[PDB]
Amino acid sequence: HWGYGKHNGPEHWHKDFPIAKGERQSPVDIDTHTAKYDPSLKPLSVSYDQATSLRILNNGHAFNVEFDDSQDKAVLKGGPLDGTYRLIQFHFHWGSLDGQGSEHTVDKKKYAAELHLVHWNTKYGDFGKAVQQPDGLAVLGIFLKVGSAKPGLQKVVDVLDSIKTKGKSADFTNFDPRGLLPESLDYWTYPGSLTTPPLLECVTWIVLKEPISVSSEQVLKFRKLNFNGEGEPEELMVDNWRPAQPLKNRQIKASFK
Ligand SMILES: NS(=O)(=O)c1ccc(-c2cnc(C(=O)N3CCOCC3)o2)s1
Ligand SMILES: [Zn+2]
Repeated sequence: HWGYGKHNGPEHWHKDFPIAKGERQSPVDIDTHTAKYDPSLKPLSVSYDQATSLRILNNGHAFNVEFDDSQDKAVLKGGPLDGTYRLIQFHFHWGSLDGQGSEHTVDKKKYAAELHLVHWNTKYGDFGKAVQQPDGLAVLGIFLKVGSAKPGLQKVVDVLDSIKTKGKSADFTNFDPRGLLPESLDYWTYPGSLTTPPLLECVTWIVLKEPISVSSEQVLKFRKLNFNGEGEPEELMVDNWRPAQPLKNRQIKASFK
């Protein structure tokens, strides 16, 4: 019953999920002047060359491109992380308009969308166990702005017709997530949470400073998705983002001077 409407949206989540008001909630505003460069942060290691995508799913909140995470095939390492985190899925959050849509903000600036590459700590055996741990997940966040098209996003865009409504899925093999990365891997990092219910406080957030550009046509196709199931009243899947939450007792660290 939670969602993003006037009656079930982020302001309501705390009633079913009291951790919504917790001590390490995401997303947050990234105050670029207050984030501290941390020279002890390792370079980030993104190893996606062996990635195996399987499926794309409209889950009624966003769409997930899911990966085979039954072996170490696509991993995130280094940066603030100890150990090996395996890619399980990626998805996006986006707006009804180019001026909003991202979950994280940068000096209060909202981007048109935000990509989340979700990884789980292999020390915990599977995703389900990992989300119960303070260091269970690493989500790589990448901002999208509207400008030139992102060629590597287009295979995703073109399959969206086939998963228009909640619960629809489609085969989605041989998609290469390296096509969605910016040039630079400079990042901010802080400890936080899933940004949707159950809002578990299990994520090390790694948010890239460099946005990717997508075209107006690409983002328009995101906005044609539906929150509803087939044969239900059409509600466009837009504004599926949670706003910035209080930073509280946390420091955001920068990987770069
Ligand atoms: N916006 S976010 O913070 O990146 C995020 C919010 C919720 C996520 C979630 C929950 N379950 C999964 C998942 O991929 N699985 C694993 C178990 O639940 C169903 C499928 O992802 S990922
Ligand atoms: Zn997300």
